[PDB]
Amino acid sequence: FFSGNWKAYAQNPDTASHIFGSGEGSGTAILTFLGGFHPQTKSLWLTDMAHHHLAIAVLFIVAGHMYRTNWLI
Amino acid sequence: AQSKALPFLKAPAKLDGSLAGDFGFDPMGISDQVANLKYVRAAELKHCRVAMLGFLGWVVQQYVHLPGEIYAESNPLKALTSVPLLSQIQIFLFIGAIELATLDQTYTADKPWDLGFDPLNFSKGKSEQQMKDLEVKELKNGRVAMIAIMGLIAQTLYTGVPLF
Amino acid sequence: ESTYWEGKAPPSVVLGPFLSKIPSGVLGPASLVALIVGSYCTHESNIFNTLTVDTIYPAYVLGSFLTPISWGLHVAAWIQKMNKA
Amino acid sequence: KSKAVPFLPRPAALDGSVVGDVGFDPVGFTSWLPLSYLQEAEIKHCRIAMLATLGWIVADFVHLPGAVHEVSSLAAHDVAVKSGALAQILIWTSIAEAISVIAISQMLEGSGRQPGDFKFDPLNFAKDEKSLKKMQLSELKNGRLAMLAFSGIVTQAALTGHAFPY
Ligand code: CLA
Ligand SMILES: C/C(C=C=C1C(C)(C)C[C@H](O)C[C@@]1(C)O)=C/C=C/C(C)=C/C=C/C=C(C)/C=C/C=C(/C=C/[C@@]12O[C@]1(C)C[C@@H](O)CC2(C)C)CO
Ligand SMILES: CC(/C=C/C=C(C)/C=C/[C@@]12O[C@]1(C)C[C@@H](O)CC2(C)C)=C\C=C\C=C(C)\C=C\C=C(C)\C=C\[C@@]12O[C@]1(C)C[C@@H](O)CC2(C)C
Repeated sequence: FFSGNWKAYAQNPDTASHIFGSGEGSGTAILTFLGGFHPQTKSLWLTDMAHHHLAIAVLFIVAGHMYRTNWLI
Repeated sequence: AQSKALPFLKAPAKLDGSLAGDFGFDPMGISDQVANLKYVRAAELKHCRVAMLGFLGWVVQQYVHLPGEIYAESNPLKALTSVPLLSQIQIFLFIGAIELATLDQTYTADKPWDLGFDPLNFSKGKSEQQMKDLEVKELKNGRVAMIAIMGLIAQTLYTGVPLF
Repeated sequence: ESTYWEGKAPPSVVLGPFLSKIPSGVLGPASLVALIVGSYCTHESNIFNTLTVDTIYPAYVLGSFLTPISWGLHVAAWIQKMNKA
Repeated sequence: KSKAVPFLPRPAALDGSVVGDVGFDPVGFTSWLPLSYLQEAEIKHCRIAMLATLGWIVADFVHLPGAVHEVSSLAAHDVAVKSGALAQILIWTSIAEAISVIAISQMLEGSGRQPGDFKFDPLNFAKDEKSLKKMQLSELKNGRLAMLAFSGIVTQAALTGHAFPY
């Protein structure tokens, strides 16, 4: 994150044989684009939703500086 | 200009004169929202006193322990879990008993930090200048302790060494 | 003040006290340059070369952000030009 | 009309300032921004560049009170962000700059704070206004020279690998 090598958080995502709640077939990534659903739970990837909320957080924090307050801008 | 702590900024309107320890330190202008400085000073002084006691307890627990085994933990954060819940609930109940009357007191009084606590009468006979000097001493020591107790907690949570 | 307007163009005060003083001959070419740069950055990050995890290029991203911006710069350029600036 | 550029006219916003006003603004940036904000930015750049030039030069010559400090001020950045020193300097710099927002916002709004003024003269090197103006001009000239010098130092020390000559 500090080094800017943000791709490292997307390397080695959860495989297609991952059993939810267990380490079998898991990965190490935390923020990924995968799209679709988990092959086992038939639901969105947890790494997809974490990345989604991080992007939403950055966007809303940026957008929260729009209106004027005690600092002239 | 008017801040002594930040000699370049001008202090906010509510930071002036009285309420000892007033060094013009409010860059964010938090005092501009509070109706008065009574409640924030009460909170600051409560934090100062609790932090002084916390630092003293940190050091003493580092060096001195009660005869019992349950109080033999040297790490204060580990002692937070090793000590039986009975002792901690007794401490919490004592604090809450002290806190409810002062809860009635703080939100309305002119000097919410003045709890009338002076068993040794260290303030009887002292002049106004001496009393203000004592208040300044208390506030300084409390702010330094707050910084210190937070540093001790952080270094224990980050390295496991409770002291030095 | 009084950002309300009814003439041909709004007063320069609507641009803020940073764009209110830029000559239109500066904003115009700057807006065109920003639009071209942003379009090229967008077409280089995507379209011409497909995006990949290993190829994000903050320059192209930051660049692409100049396309939305460009819109604002040339709007301000027109406002300045119509206000004799 | 300009003192620095005889061809181009004198900038409209530059009439007199003890910061070294020689009327050098060919692109008219002083018309864009308030002059005070630009002066604060220039003084900040001056001080940062002077500190950085001195630090680069010194740290390449005598800087090793340990093991991790055995670098050549070109690989020093990565080594010492791994060590954790740059993190602490960044924390304190961020605190100072966050305070500086209010200082910049208290000016440009009223008050009386001159650009770049932090009331930091513990040794009282400046006594009166004349000394203050003379040393403000001296500080800004030294800071501009240090900006250019540090630019040269980094560009040369990245175009090759060497010592003080670079
Ligand atoms: C519980 C903490 C606490 C509280 C409630 C106060 C409250 C007050 N302080 Mg104070 N102070 C504190 C801690 C605190 N202080 C510490 C630790 C220091 C030492 C640096 C000081 C140093 C100080 C000076 C020098 C002065 C004051 C003054 C004041 C008064 C006016 C400012 C105000 O309204 O801010 C209210 C403050 C809060 C509501 C706290 C908000 C919490 C912020 C967001 C802190 C965020 C964390 C922080 C950035 C980092 C902490 C982590 C770690 C590094 C410590 C007010 C009674 C001024 C005074 O006397 O006026 C009468 C004054 O001149 N304070
Ligand atoms: C203990 C230690 C290290 C070590 C040791 C041992 C125990 C000693 C020995 C062992 O053998 C090894 C080891 C590792 O353990 C000590 C570390 C060194 C320290 C403690 C020195 C810190 C350096 C300070 C710097 C480099 C700060 C730079 C200043 C800036 C200012 C920025 C400004 O922009 C701001 C924000 C406002 C502007 O207006 C103007 C200015 C002021 C210019 C950054 O630009
Ligand atoms: C306890 C204290 C004061 C206690 C006073 C009390 C109870 C007085 C009570 C009374 O007067 C009243 C109220 C009313 C009177 O009628 C009755 C009595 C009863 C007489 C002040 C402490 C004040 C404590 C202070 C100021 C502490 C500062 C601590 C620092 C700087 C520590 C730094 C470090 O801990 C770090 C940060 C990291 C470590 O690794 C390294 C080091 C260096 C050890």
